[PDB]
Amino acid sequence: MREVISIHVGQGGIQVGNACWELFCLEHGIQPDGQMPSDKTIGGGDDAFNTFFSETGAGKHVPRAVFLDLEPTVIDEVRTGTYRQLFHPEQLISGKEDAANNFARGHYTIGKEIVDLCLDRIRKLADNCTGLQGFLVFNSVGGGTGSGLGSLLLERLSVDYGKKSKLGFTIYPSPQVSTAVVEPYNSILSTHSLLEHTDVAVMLDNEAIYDICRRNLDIERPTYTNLNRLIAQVISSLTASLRFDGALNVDITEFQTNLVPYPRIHFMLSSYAPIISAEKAYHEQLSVAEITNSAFEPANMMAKCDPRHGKYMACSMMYRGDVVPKDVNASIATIKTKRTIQFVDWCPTGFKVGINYQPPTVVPGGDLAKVMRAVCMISNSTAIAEVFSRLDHKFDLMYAKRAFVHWYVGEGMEEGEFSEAREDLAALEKDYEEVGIETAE
Amino acid sequence: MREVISIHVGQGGIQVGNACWELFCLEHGIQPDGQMPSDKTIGGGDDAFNTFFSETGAGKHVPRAVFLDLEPTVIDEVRTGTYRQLFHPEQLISGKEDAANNFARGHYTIGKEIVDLCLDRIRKLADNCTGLQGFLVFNSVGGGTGSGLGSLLLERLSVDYGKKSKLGFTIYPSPQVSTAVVEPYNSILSTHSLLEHTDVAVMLDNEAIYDICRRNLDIERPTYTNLNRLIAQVISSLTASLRFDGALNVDITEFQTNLVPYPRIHFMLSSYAPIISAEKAYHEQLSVAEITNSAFEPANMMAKCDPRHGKYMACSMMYRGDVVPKDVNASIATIKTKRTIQFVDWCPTGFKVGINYQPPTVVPGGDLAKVMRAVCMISNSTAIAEVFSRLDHKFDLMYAKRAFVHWYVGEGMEEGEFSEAREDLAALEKDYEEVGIETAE
Amino acid sequence: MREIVHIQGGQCGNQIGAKFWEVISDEHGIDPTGTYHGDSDLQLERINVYYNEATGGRYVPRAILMDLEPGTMDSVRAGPFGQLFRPDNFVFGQTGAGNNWAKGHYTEGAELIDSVLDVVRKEAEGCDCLQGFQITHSLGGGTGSGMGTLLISKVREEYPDRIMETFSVVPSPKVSDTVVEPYNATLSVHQLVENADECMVIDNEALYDICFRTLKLTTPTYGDLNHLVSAAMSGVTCCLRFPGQLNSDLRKLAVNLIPFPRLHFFMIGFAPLTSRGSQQYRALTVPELTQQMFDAKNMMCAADPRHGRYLTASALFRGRMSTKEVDEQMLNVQNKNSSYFVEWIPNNIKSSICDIPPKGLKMAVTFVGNSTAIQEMFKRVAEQFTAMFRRKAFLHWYTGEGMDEMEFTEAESNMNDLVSEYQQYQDAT
Amino acid sequence: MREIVHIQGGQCGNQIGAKFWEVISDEHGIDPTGTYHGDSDLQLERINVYYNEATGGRYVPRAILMDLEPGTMDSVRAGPFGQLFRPDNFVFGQTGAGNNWAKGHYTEGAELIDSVLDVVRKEAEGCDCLQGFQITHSLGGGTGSGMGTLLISKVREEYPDRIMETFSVVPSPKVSDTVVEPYNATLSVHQLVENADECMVIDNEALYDICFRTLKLTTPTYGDLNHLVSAAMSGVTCCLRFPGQLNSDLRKLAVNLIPFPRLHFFMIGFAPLTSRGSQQYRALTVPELTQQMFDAKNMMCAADPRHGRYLTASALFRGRMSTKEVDEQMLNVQNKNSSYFVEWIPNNIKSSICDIPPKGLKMAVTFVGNSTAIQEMFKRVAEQFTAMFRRKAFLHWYTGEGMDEMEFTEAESNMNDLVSEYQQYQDAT
Ligand SMILES: [Mg+2]
Ligand SMILES: [Mg+2]
Repeated sequence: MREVISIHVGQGGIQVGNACWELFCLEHGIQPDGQMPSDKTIGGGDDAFNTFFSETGAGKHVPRAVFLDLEPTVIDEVRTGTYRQLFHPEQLISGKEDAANNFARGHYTIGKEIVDLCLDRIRKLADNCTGLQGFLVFNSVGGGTGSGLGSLLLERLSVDYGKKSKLGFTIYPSPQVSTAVVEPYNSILSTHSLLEHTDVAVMLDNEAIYDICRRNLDIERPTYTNLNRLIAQVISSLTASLRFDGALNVDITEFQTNLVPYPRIHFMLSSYAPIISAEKAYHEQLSVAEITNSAFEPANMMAKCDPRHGKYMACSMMYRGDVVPKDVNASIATIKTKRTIQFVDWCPTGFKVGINYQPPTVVPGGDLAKVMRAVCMISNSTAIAEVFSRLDHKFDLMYAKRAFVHWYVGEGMEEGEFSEAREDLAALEKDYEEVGIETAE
Repeated sequence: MREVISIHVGQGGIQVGNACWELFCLEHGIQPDGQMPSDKTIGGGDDAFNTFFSETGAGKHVPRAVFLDLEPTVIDEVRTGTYRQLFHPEQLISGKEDAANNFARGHYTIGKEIVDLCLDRIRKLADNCTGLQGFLVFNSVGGGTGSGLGSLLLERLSVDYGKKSKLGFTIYPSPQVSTAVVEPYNSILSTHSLLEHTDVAVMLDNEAIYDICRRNLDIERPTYTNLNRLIAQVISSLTASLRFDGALNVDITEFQTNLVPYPRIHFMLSSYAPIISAEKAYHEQLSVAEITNSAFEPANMMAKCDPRHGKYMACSMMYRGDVVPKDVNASIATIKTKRTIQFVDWCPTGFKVGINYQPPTVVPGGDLAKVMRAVCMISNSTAIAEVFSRLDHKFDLMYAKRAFVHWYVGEGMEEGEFSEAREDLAALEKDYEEVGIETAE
Repeated sequence: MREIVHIQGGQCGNQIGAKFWEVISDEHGIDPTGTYHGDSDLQLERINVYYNEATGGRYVPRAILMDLEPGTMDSVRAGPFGQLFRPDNFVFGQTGAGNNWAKGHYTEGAELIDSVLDVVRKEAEGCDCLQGFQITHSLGGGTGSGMGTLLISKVREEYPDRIMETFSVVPSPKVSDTVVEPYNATLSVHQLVENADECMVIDNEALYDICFRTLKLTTPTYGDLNHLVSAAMSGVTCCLRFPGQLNSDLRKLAVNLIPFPRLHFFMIGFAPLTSRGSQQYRALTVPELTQQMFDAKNMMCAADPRHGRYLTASALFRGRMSTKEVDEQMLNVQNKNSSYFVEWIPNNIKSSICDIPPKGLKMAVTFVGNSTAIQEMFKRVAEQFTAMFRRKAFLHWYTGEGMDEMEFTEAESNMNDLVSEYQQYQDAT
Repeated sequence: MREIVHIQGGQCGNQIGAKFWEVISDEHGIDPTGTYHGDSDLQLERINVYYNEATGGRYVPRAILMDLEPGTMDSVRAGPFGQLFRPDNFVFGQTGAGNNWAKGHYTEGAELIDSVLDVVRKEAEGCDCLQGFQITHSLGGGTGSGMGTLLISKVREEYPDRIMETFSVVPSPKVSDTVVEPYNATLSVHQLVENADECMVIDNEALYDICFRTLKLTTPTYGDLNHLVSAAMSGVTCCLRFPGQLNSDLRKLAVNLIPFPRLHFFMIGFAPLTSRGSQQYRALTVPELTQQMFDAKNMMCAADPRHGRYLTASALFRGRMSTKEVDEQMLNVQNKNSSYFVEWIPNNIKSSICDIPPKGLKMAVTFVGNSTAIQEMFKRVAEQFTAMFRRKAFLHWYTGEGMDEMEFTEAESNMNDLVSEYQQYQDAT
């Protein structure tokens, strides 16, 4: 009735996915094998797990998500891991020789190799599904298939269904921290082929995960376990409406042309809170106002792009748990109140409340403390264009020096893809350039 | 509704703070962890702890005060001490390398280092608070951040809120006893940057604490434990009105332009009594008149500046416990009666009664004996200018010899700050010089 | 499966791989006999991509023996783990190259290549998705290079998709173990600049310096040295051999290491390197090993990063840590000595981690960065070649092989061209 | 964390720090092996600001060894607690300075500074918020000063924010352990007046006087003496190491001690000092130890407060007492002998207390006051320098190092300038 499905790519990406399905399975508490601890009573009023966990004729409830990546080592760990009763073989599609972070390889070269298997799996699930709203696709501009092969993936999947929503979680090159140097190539080559195949998607950067887990989670020494846990929470709440009763169970498609008013600049930030320790869970109270005012801390901004340097457009503060329409509401007045913040005035307010009544659940072994209320500030501003500009300037020079270009030209891409894709970020620079212009008079 | 919050700085200063919150927590008897021994009944008519002890959703009631100082060793003892359940991590902000008693360092040099963290904490509390009247700020002209960094602190905090009251507790260089010799520099550099950022504040000197605890508490060998205990009592009573029923629950803002009639010379003395022993608690009766007449003993004067050499201006003898308006009242006639005392005649009487019905509570392990009635003689006279004059003459010569100046010039202060600040005490010397002049005819 | 093979010639290199497979055996804990005696399937999980099970569980290498005289074949044939081998691969010579490289390249070069490339090819069919293969010789003579030149040409043509990561010994500037070195070397390097996919420099004097100063050892041999290098060359495939929260293969490596294909001569750093007492001076941190990583003294090659500039730099980490540290030290270092970091390569440092370090240690570090400091290396060797080629010193041993001198000019202005090429890339912004 | 380091050269000083770290180990009760065997976390709380944990809990010093001949390196290397060290720091020489300071400063000075400043720098990265470091040598030769001069210059430039608290041995007026002392000394002191941040005087004859009269000891050696001094130099960081109701660091100290940067030569007093029977004569009070504090016989330097005037005076108290006493004796004393208190420095006495005394005693006292009585010290040594520099006696050993004499004039009218400088400050009101 209300389905979504997750797709996983790139090393960090399927790392995220593993964390996620660990999470949801924890949260509905269905045991890793595929059974719930106990029988399910027959009831109505709304869906349940049925969105994602797959009903069998018995205690076998597998996700509705798919793995695809050409670097097949790690995924085997899932193939080995505790959830080897959880998942399902045909759920698993991997490539042996990954891209080597040639975008053009797993996009072009090995792009040709596994696509059809992917699409068949997709047809099996969507055919298995009925009211699948949209598509959860995860990848990374690092684990190279996460850029290339995913690029073809949406490039064709969109042309397959279209009417489904594109739920885009991919990681963005951290501003000064990194993984490689061809990242310019991965990213921008992705981007010009990303945009028109993307509906909307958010940009998760890691350095924020570090700084904030270390200060706010009080973390001393983190890694992808903590990161994947954190994105696990954020996606855990970004879709609760289709999973749990909330006052305004807003929906993705609902989000689509309302958060991203124009068609073009359709990405965003997301600073979840309240992430604190057990020793800050106590020694604190964690007000709605604390999560709320705290929600707009630029230093809390969960992607390393200063909001205060940008002007907000929309903010879908979907809330978990014991939320009051009034209290949050006045907090939103407080958000109108913030002098430092500046909004795409031709969209004076574009707010859209989310009050889901389940407060958050915590993953044992985790660092986040337990609370009563969650916020997701999926918000869109002018600010985020800048780091892009760093990307196209860095890539600008490096590409000017023809660095690495032999690698890509060797695999079947043309140079005008490069300069033209730079025209692509040129245009989007005109977009964040223009939409931020205040309409005259 | 009626909030205040305490700020703590300088070695002796946060010593004071530790004593204080030990005290209040004792006095409302909420156990050190953060719980009261028993449940709190729902009632109305006035506030309670809620001023300072912070309500949780459970037995967690933390102060509304903040630690800031760049000498972080000792504060850790609080970080270790019994009240490590009491306080709260984000309540704690310290600097590693303190000022070395460079005013200009933790004011200028390290002044730049922790300010923003401080202000954020302040916003968290005041945002947490509603009817916060004023600001309890503690520091010291010795533990050098107590001068410098506090100087910036009010310098900006005032410009933040303004409308809050400035409750100033800092220590003043004892007249002949001391801690260092740059104290002139600390003090006066503080003072010209103190005044216009200060609302009103009192000057606690130690030598009185010694002499009086040793005679009146019958103390043989005291230290900051006794001192911090004593200031603990005095602040314990200076705010009871907002904590406890009294006949004339006078308020700080009420005190402000009434005790310190003009804007300028807005400091004062404070000789609390009745401080006696268990063997003088018995062998005595401790009349209202005894506390009252005793309240004006120049030898009881709790800051080493002779009242008899000055002319009083105001006296807010707020009283704890079983006080009679009449009895005290006639004692105030007795105070008009005192030939040796002389008042800013253009302010003939400026008195302002305080009769709070709770008599004092005692801290176990303390030296003060238990009584029924407390006095706080927050009074302002002409006398206190002199010791200032000692400060500017001492500092006058030492600065004339350019002593130590390399230390400060090395850290980013200019010489005209020095000579001009001497003009500052010049002006204030004109102020105590002039306001003490009797208006002609 | 991204499995790979090894081929070794070389007066030493034939010994080197002996130590190498020896080490890998330890990391797979399989008996010398060829059956596993370890404790985790993880050693067996990815075992194949170097090894090969046999009927009965004989576990075998994918190695290829090069030699022009059986002595080494007997030597390693006399080797512990020698029963872990396949007798098939003992492909050697009856003559020896005499290290006139033309001898080992035309004379005996053309003489015995065929049986090698055949059986090797049989190994090629034995490989499901061959990531590559590892060649080993020295770049100064012919005992390895003699034929290995022909190998790189032949297999390179025969497998234009496979990776050719080439380690061969570089003559140190000071000690000339032979004087025909400039000529063998230059003639080879002409080939290797064209045909080899990866190369990392193999000095001896660095290895001495490591053993004597930083190892604090007085008694140098080869075998310890090959321990020191097969440590690294053994580390390189770790992620490729074992999981890693941040994995990168040789394709991701080289493609993430080289701007232009002429730059696959890389320098190497591995650590920690202590003598026994050192641990009771110091302990292990990521920042610590980092503080070794950019050490010229671990810079095991004749090039100086202190004199040249990091065109590229990378870290190979095996262990269990917090990457939150790792990156942090990374960027920290990429600032700290920014000047030796080439400019327009933003984030010219790049990362990795293997969930397991090598055996015996808890954390692993490897550095194969690429400055351009090697220019003094080629400049030197080319210089000596220049001098005696003015003299034609020992041309008669040479032209007796029936080469031309114009080839010497070809590798000559060739190799100079490569040097100046590195000059412009170093001298640019 | 305001942690600090130690660097010692010096014919004695190399021994001195040996005793020093020895003492600190006792106050941290950690085994010689390098693990803690004590009874309070307080020893571990601030342990790092001198020590360094190691992997496995090897607890180590932040010390730096200076020497021009390994004998001392073997000596302390033969030292109890020697297993508490890091072998890394054993940086010595193969020659010895011969105490011609130019030898240890140019000749061997320039020879071995590099390896030191490198590894030291590695310690600099090992320090999070380095309050400073402790240097030690003697001011009459080159065994310490030879290079330590270069240290102060190099690190002083390299770390213009760090504290340089310098203790080096002063030649007593009577006994000339060498006759080249005026020259090494003067040449050094030129440097030290410019570059060193703190200095305290190190006579031997005072230490003899202490051991023989006030210690009532007949058998003097170094080691006891370094016990007597590392007692104080160990006390200095106590508050910095441990809580104190009245704390003051070296920055608070020097900034609260020096009017003008040329005055960081300070004299020292530590106590109590008894022989065994004395306790059965007397007991301990703050007023008592005070009554030692202003004792010329504890005035462990060649300067006499009885002849000079206290430009400054301070007290370092470790124990548990009532400051109400402490101050009271303070001011009392600042009156009692007001005349030797310089005038326009009001409250020229200044205070401190550490919640814990040193081990074994209940209360601690330390006095590093600064009169100007040292003028006779510099006047003497400059005088002898003057005489033989009239003669040029042993200039040939000297100019054989290839210095100029004009440098000797530079430190000469230099040092005289500093003396007269102290004259005017002493002669003023
Ligand atoms: Mg991949
Ligand atoms: Mg401080």
